[PDB]
Amino acid sequence: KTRAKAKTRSSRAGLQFPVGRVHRLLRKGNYAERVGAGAPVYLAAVLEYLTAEILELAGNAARDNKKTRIIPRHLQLAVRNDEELNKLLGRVTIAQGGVLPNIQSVLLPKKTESSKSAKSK
Amino acid sequence: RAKAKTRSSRAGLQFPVGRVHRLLRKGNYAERVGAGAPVYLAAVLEYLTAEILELAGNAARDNKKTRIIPRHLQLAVRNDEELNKLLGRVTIAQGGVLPNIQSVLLPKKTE
Amino acid sequence: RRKTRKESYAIYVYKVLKQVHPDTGISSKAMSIMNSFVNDVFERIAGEASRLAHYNKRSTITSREIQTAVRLLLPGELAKHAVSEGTKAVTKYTSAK
Amino acid sequence: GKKRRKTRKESYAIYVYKVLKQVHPDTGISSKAMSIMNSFVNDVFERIAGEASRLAHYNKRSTITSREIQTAVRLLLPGELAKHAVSEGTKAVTKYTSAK
Amino acid sequence: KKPHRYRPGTVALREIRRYQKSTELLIRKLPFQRLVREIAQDFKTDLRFQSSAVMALQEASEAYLVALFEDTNLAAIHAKRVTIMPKDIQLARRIRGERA
Amino acid sequence: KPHRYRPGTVALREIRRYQKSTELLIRKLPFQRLVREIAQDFKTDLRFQSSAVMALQEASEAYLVALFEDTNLAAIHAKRVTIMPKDIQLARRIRGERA
Amino acid sequence: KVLRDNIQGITKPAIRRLARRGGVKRISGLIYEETRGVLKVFLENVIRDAVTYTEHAKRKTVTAMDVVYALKRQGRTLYGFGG
Amino acid sequence: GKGGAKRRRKVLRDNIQGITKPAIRRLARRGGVKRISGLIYEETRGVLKVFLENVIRDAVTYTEHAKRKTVTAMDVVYALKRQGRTLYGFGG
DNA sequence: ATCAAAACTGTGCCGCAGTCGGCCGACCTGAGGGTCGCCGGGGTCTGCGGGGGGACCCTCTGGAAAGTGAAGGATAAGTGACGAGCGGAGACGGGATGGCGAACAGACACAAACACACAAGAGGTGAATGTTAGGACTGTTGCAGAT
DNA sequence: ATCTGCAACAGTCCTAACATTCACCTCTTGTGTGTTTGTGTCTGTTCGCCATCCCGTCTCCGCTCGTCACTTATCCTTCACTTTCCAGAGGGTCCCCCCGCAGACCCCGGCGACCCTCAGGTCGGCCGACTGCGGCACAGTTTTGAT
Ligand SMILES: [Cl-]
Ligand SMILES: [Cl-]
Ligand SMILES: [Cl-]
Ligand SMILES: [Cl-]
Ligand SMILES: [Mg+2]
Repeated sequence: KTRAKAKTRSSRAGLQFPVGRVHRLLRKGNYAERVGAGAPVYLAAVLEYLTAEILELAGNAARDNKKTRIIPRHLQLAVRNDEELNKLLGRVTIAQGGVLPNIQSVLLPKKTESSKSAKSK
Repeated sequence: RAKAKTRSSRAGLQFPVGRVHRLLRKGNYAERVGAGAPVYLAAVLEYLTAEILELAGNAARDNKKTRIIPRHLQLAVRNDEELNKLLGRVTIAQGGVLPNIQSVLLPKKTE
Repeated sequence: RRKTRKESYAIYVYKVLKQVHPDTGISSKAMSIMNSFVNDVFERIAGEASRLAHYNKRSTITSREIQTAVRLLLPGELAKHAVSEGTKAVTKYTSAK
Repeated sequence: GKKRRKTRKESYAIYVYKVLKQVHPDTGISSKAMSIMNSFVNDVFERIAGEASRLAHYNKRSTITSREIQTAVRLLLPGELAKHAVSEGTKAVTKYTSAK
Repeated sequence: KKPHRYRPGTVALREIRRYQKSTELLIRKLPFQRLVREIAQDFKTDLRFQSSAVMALQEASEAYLVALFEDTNLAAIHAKRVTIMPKDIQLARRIRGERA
Repeated sequence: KPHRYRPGTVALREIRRYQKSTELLIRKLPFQRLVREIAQDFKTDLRFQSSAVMALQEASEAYLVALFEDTNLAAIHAKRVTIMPKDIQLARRIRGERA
Repeated sequence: KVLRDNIQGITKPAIRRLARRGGVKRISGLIYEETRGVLKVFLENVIRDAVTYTEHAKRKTVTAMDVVYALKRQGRTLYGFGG
Repeated sequence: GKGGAKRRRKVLRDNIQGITKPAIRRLARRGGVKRISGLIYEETRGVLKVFLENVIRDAVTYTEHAKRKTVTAMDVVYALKRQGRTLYGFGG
């Protein structure tokens, strides 16, 4: 009996991401001679978390705009709408994500009335 | 043990080929590090070092000086298109800027 | 024969997708994007961690190095929470079995 | 002072100096200038080693060889700089794998 | 009747709204693919691509131009104008460091 | 004997003067109190080696000088020679510092 | 007609469009040409690098990765092909 | 009296005001600025504060990680380098 | 202040796929187990240099005055894009070969890793020995602003 | 158009500071020499998919036109910002006191590397395949544009 096997480090962690693949990648990416035990658990955790944050906002993407499948465009609306992710990915370009609806309030007319506003923003 | 021949002499470089090999090892860029690798890189660094030095030396000389200072490195580098791009995101402590005044700010030669 | 199989993060992303939106499905291109994102973040953190290690002349990338990296690489609360998740996961792992 | 053995710190100083002498025999360099030259060498070294390292990964190779240093140099240095540099590198590899 | 021509700018203003809500490339693919092949000719003669690469390249370049146009816009407006001229595709490139 | 240069003759005189020199332009002690204040308000038991404050000042002054360059451009682009907040803001924006 | 296009294939309309996704209302006449140049230099830098990756790899075909890596070190990182 | 009083930690406030009008004016000159708007000084004060804060934050982070209580030029150097404002002249 | 001609909008129904949940298959890989160099956490001694502060010199800041010339508002004149109607060109969808070339794949020279004595290249010290920028101190020259 | 007066440039002694040349002393560390895993080279096979003439449908690019609104050149009025004068606040330099603590050592437990099987977690096909969702058409609000 070569003893009862099982238990993935991802589980002993309660993590949805591959702790062991990650420890593998760290060891093989010439990042450092030796990689610690905690290291991959920590990295996988951070990775799962950020994935979650995007997806989360990426889901509410097809809801405030209808649809049930997450396409690039949602991811983009998600990221560029959240200050923090936007910075983290301020030098990244999501394919087929388009831009955000913005239109300099000096190009669009209205020279009549409506609701003359200039004491808010 | 036939005397001892520095990998640098074997290559005709001034920069330390051996040390470059070592730095490449310990900097973990990869498992193995080829034999030419340190030789080639040590050559490049030497070339780039001489270009900087040649121009800085000329600069020091134009300002009647004999000792290159940071200001001379700045002048050398910023007056050369290519080196300037290479060091586009670099600050040379104590080098100043290149004297340069936008034309529109010059005394209107008409009054 | 058969392709050497490309490892991806697609299974784990999809999984997570659920814990936050079972009522939502993910596109094909949109999933590579997420795959890209994770690799990026991964290398940025590993990279900084690599450097942290070398600056203090250490040969090991520990959980400490990953934490410090996160503090340097992630914006405010994004870093706050990531650090939260990090330590949490590491202890639940250290103790729990 | 007292016996403590001031830790040893190395730099490219002496080499930078040799090269300076070669191009401008009668010219010296201040310590801050030299400190700057040392930084430039290090910077470039990491800049190249790093692009090299990456190259080998993209190509599942586990060795950093002259072919990575050269591609690196080519992706990194601007215009004529690369040519001269690729030229000077190759030149030494040869003089090296040949002579002794 | 008359061509019912709207007020100069209202169509544009609307074009903006449509294109800002869109997500598909605006350069017509085939002509773009030609440009790419043309450029590459000057680096390595006779070499094949990979449909996606061209898409990647086109994807990247369009994201770049739109972004630049955003900047150029801000620049025109800064000058108190509303028409983007070249003098401001340049001030944007200059300040970004793409022209130093 | 009352003498007076016309507005902008000393300014240009100075531009010429400061672009020729390399000395730091913010005074040393004041700059250091600011660095010590900003840090302290992050972490409390810190001490700075002198060279670290010097690096910080070199990087800071180089950063502002370059920013004033771009600012000056912005002003000139607007057909002006007087720099203004709206100019620093366009610079920072296009640079990707603000938005 | 002997390449009476190519670097000139990118048309005044496409440009106006990119510029509208950009938020541009009124567009001057010499823009289309300025733009055409800019796009050119951009591609010259990206492709120069891509191909450099291709040649190092000893191939004759440019891949998505070669392009992706290029854009990466150009600081214009792209997601959606490089995985 | 004579020997050792004690000396108290100095309390720092309003130091951004040490970045005087004239110093800011001198920086603007090295940048080739002929005429400076009156509202330019508090702006500059603001931009520098933000700039210092980002660098300092990162450096302090490198200082803590190493279990030190003293900030070194290298910490400043690595913080500058990771912000894409590499600096030459203080090691590194 | 109230009417007309266009141009987005979700519904609505429906073929073209596009993601799915397996169904297993084929593996490749992460884990359970156990041996093993050597890295990193501890405890210590401890010089160096940071924070505070006095003392003195003198430079640089801050504030008020006067004057101009730069900014910006108001207006006029010349035309540069925009909106459009509209005719075809070549861009685009739909297919079918023809083969270069990229992705494996098995096999094995050598190339680079280690292991180790062993010298001397390189670094840290004090030190004459100079050479050299940096601070007054004065003249020459260029030039801006006053008659 | 000459004239005066202030600013920037050069020279010249002058002494402190920074360098360079010794030459000596440790000593990390690169090189010389010999074995020893295994990675990159090279040869050989499969088919993925890139290059490409081919061929209807027409969307979309070009162009000439009409003319409006945006840009720019002027002319004016207002006042914001540059120059200057000058007292004296406080930075700079030197020198000191008091310690905090960076960093060189040394000693040695763990920790993470490196092995070796093995079960299964992960990937690539196919397979319906459930629904997913753009692809045309309708009538309904939502506007710009004029009376
Ligand atoms: Cl760890
Ligand atoms: Cl090699
Ligand atoms: Cl223009
Ligand atoms: Cl303003
Ligand atoms: Mg405080």
